[PDB]
Amino acid sequence: AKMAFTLADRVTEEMLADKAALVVEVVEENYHDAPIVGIAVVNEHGRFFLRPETALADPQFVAWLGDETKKKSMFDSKRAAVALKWKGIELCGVSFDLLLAAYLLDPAQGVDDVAAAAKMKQYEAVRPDEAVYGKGAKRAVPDEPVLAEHLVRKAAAIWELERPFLDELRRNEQDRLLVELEQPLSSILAEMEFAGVKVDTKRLEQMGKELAEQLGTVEQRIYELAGQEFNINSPKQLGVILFEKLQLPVLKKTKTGYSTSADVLEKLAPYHEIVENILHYRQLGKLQSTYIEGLLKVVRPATKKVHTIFNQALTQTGRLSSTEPNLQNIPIRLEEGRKIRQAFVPSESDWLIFAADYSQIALRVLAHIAEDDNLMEAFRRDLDIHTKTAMDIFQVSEDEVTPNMRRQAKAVNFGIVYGISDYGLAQNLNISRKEAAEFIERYFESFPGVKRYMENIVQEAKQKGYVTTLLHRRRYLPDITSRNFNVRSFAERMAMNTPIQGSAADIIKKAMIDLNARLKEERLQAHLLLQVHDELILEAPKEEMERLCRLVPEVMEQAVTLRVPLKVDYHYGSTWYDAK
DNA sequence: CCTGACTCC
DNA sequence: TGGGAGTCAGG
Ligand SMILES: Nc1ccn([C@@H]2O[C@H](COP(=O)(O)OP(=O)(O)OP(=O)(O)O)[C@@H](O)[C@H]2O)c(=O)n1
Ligand SMILES: [Mn+2]
Repeated sequence: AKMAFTLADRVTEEMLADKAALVVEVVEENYHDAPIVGIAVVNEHGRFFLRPETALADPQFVAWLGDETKKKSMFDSKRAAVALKWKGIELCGVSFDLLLAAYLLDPAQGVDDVAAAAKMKQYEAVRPDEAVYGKGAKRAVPDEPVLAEHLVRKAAAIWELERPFLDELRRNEQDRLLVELEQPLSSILAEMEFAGVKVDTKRLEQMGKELAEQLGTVEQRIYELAGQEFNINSPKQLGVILFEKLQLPVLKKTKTGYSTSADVLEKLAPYHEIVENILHYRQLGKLQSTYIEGLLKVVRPATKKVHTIFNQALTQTGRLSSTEPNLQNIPIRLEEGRKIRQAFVPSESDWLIFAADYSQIALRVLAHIAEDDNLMEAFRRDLDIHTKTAMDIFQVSEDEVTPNMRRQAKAVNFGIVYGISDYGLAQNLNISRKEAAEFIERYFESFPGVKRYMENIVQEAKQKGYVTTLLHRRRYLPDITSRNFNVRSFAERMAMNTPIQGSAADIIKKAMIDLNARLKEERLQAHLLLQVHDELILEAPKEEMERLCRLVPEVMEQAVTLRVPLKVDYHYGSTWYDAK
């Protein structure tokens, strides 16, 4: 706890060295259009704090920020890059991101600030953010001297921690994963978040007004069927109605009371007309609260754009998550909800939305990894395995498969390969539990390689204490040797699933990097808007569609070469809804 | 603030 | 008693 630094009133030449740890501090969780409260720079010449009004209106500091040959080490550089974009400033030359480094070394640590990263190497000369800024309503930027010291201590930590973190990544064979995949991706996500997605608020509001009326009609029907008014959105009050007043069978309990999950209620549909109406009500209510109202709340009124934040250092598998708003869970399965997608439109006139999705990429990845002959065969003969399962499940022909049936058969394929039980399967399909068990048996017998892979991957996790993905991402599984059956089982199924979902995540990230480079090298105006796990969404002038119809799927397909091919479907249209 | 509901991959 | 996420209203 002893560290000298300069509290600078102006920018000097020595603050602009070609190598520096840089902190650009943004305290609000949502960094879009959020205040930069201070800057700190640490380099061979010393340690510096600058006020943002000083630094960010200085033409030399702005120049240095934007000079890719001036290298910066940071923590959460995407947060800084995006905040700086909202201030009209370009940040380049980020060569090390401690957040992403810590994330690759162990995603379970939940590293979310520099102090937490520091603890991984027993570096303790830096405070946690929460201790400096406080919590909830008490959250505040502290007095300049305290803030200055905090930002400089963070910068010093990044400075000292870079080499030890790189060394450990290197020992793990994850240095290139960080430097050639996650760090370049961070810059691409920053562009996408800043660009935002344009929303047709006129249409969304009209939808919302019509939905409110429809919701009211269903709400009354429900009260009529119940013989009484009650809060449908309280599973507690609903439970009394269904299971006490109406005396319907109790199929499941939670720790707080009776279950009213969709799975359960669907099973009660033959007992009383009220259950179907409740399900419908809860769907419509979620549309209203989340995809109409919640979405309008986050629309930037002046531009009509929404700006998601893609969390790149959160999930345990290597996936992204999307927040405020989550643009990776916009409805599609039911037509009622799918219409929400009509409100997502191109950011200018005569542009179009272009959507491309990998076909069954998880399962191709698994065919490659397991080297299963049959499954590989199905993808080398390139069939549609989900539809095939559907033909089997509903004892119907190819042309006889309805989009809902395939979706049910897709969940069954995913279920079985990832360790669903006979109980779980029998429930989902309403067959005898013996039938369910026989079906799983027939399944693994039809794909013995997948069978062997899943047995082997579990024993490997027991022995090493972690599993890996195709590009060397890691997940530690300390619970896999637990004496407790449930605990051990959950860990075992993580060993079965994480390597595949995580590998699929590795591949699409690589494709995003490849695609962006091809787009920029052709000076196309087309740019990425969103990633939805196995899908990439772009917008571009209508004139560019032809080029995109070739380039996007080709780049995606070539991102990696597996034993089986990768296949991508694509569509475009005037709205996200129409890109189908 | 947690639980359980709905949404997606 | 398949895996990974976020947001919401209610309590
Ligand atoms: N119930 C589900 C749905 C999806 N996924 C994961 O998310 C991936 C992509 O989702 P999805 O597009 O629905 O799977 P696809 O096989 O590609 O089906 P489709 O071609 O119809 O889009 C899956 O491969 C799987 O790894 C999952 O684990 N469980
Ligand atoms: Mn898909």
